[PDB]
Amino acid sequence: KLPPGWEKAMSRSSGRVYYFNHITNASQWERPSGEPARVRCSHLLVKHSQSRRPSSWRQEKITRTKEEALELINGYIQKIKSGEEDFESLASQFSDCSSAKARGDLGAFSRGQMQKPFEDASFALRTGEMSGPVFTDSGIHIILRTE
Ligand SMILES: CC(=O)c1cc[nH]n1
Ligand SMILES: CC(=O)c1cc[nH]n1
Ligand SMILES: CC(=O)c1cc[nH]n1
Ligand SMILES: CC(=O)c1cc[nH]n1
Repeated sequence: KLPPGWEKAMSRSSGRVYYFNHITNASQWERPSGEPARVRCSHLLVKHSQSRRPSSWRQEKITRTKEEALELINGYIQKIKSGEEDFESLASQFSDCSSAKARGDLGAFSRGQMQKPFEDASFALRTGEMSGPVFTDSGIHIILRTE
């Protein structure tokens, strides 16, 4: 029917169908468009107190809770989707991963190299698509597939 991971869902507030991807946590009103050995992705990471390494170039000690990190991620998604900001601009300014200095680019990778949730979300994205929140041992990510 739909591309991998995508399902129809019902909007509580509106009563209209929407589309949800349980691999990427993407959601959208529009029916999705239309696997490679490698993908290239950029990401924005928000760390929290339980991150594998709760420290970053932004903050020597990261003290926010997981719930606070998810709210930050949700806010960044809203700003990107509204057109207020672009993905890589927010990654350069606010990502807790050292890749922030390269607009969040992680380069190209195959299956079997990244943390599995990150990998699975990345390979279910099409070029130009963004994930919803992706949870790993590093923290909470949003992912942009660039190639
Ligand atoms: C160990 C734990 O609760 C957690 C939640 C996210 N990352 N780690
Ligand atoms: C799973 C996780 O990190 C989280 C934080 C808030 N809700 N869920
Ligand atoms: C460039 C950018 O912000 C974006 C978000 C989704 N796809 N691209
Ligand atoms: C393995 C690695 O560096 C990774 C996984 C998700 N993000 N970064």
